[PDB]
Amino acid sequence: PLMSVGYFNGGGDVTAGPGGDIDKLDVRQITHLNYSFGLIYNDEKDETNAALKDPAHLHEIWLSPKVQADLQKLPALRKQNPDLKVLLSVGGWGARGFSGAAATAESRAVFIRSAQKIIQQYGLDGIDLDWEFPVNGAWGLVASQPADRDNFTALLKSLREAVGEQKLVTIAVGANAESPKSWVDVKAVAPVLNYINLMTYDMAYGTQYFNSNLYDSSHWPTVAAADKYSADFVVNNYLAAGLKPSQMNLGIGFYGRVPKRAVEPGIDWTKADAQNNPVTQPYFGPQQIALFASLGYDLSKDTYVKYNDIVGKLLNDPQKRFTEHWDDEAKVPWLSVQSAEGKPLFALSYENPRSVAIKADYIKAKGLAGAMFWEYGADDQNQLARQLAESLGI
Repeated sequence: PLMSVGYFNGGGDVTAGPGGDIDKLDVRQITHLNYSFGLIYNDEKDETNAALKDPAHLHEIWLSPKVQADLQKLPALRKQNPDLKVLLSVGGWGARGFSGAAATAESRAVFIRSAQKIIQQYGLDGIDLDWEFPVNGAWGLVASQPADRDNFTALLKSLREAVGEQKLVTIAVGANAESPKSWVDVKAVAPVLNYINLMTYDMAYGTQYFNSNLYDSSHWPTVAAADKYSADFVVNNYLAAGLKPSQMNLGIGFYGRVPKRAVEPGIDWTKADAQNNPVTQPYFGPQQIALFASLGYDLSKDTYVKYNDIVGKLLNDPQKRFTEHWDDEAKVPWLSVQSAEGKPLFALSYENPRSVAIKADYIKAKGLAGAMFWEYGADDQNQLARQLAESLGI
C-alpha cells in the first residue's frame, strides 16, 4: 500500500511564514502527517531566537506555544482519519542545533530523552528529523562538521533503540548529489528508519529555471553542470547509494519559485575567477521586481510562492500579468511575465494537478513507497493533496 505524507507547517518556518489553523485542517487524503516544526536548544553563536539560547536545556527539543497548542488538538484530527499516523518534524530549513545535539553520546541521550517525553505526552506515532544539512551546514547557514555524518547515524540508531519498534522514525534528505555521497550514510541508516522522504524540489537556483522538474527540458536548459537537477536524477542518485525504492517517498512542493537566474548572474564554479565571469545574465529589470513587490514578494529576500497564491494572486490577476505555460519535457507548468518590449520572460515553475498526477504516475511506475508534500498551508482547499490521493490510489 502506498503512502502520502503531508507536512503541516503549524509552527512557522523561515521560508513560508506564520502557521495555519489546525481546526480547519482536512486530513482524510493522507496516511501520515508531519507536524512541523520542533526546534533544538543550541549554543550556535548566530542563533537569533532567544527561546533556544537557554544553556540549561541545551540539546533538548523546544516546542513553541503554537506548536504546543496545536499538538493538544490531535485527537480531533484522528476523528477524521483513524488510521492516520502523526509525527513531529524537528528541524527545517535554517534550524540550528543538530550538529551539537548529535555530537556526543551525552548530547544524543539528552535529545533522545526529550523526544520521548514529547511523544509520550502528545500521543504521537513517531518523530521525523529534518537536518538541513549535516557536514555541509546548508552552505554555512547552520553549524556543521565532518563528524556530522557518522554522528547522525549514531543518533538515529540510539533513537530507534529508545523509541522501540512500533513508533515511527523517519528523515528528510536533500536533492544535492553530494548528500548520499558524503552528508548522510544511506546504507547505514535505512535499516533503522521506516522510510526516508526525498526533498525533490528547490532546484530553481544557479543557472536552472525549474524548481521541481521531473525530467530535464531542452526548452529551458540549465547551463552549469553543477546546477543541473531533476526529480528523476535525485531519485536515481539515492538508488545508486543503496536506498531501496520501497523505503523512499518522492517529495512534491505545492509551491513555485522565481529562479535566481532571473535576478542574479549565474556562475559556473568550475571556471577560473568564476565569481566575476558569469555564464548567464539576469533578465528581470526593476519593473518586474516592482510587479512582484506589489503582490507582497521581495525578491531580494525570498523567491517562494505558494500554490494558493499562484492561483489566487497570479493566475487570477485582474491585470492578467502572468501567463500559464506547460513544459512537456520537464512535466511542470510555469508562468511568464511581459518584458518592457512585449516578450514573455520565465517567472516561475510550480506544480498543478496535471504535474502532480504525472509524479503520482512516476511513483507507481518506479515502485517508490509514496509521496511526501510540502505543505498543507500552501495548497488551495486541498486541491493538490486530493489529486495526489486520487492518482496514487489511496
